Amino acid sequence: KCLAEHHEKSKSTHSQVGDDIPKCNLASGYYEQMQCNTQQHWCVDPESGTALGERRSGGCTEAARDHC
Repeated sequence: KCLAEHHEKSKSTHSQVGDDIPKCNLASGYYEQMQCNTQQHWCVDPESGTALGERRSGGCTEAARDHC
């Protein structure tokens, strides 16, 4: 779903931005894996969809990888 819409929009026309969308790791294809944003950046679990780490640090991948 998230990939189908995100991809369909990214391909269709010149608009392929990813910020206010349901971040879903291609690993499983669910939006309950990771949740990165332009201003925020947090992670979740497929079990239910709850947070695992904190939400406050420089950059996204930086804190996401360093400690979610």
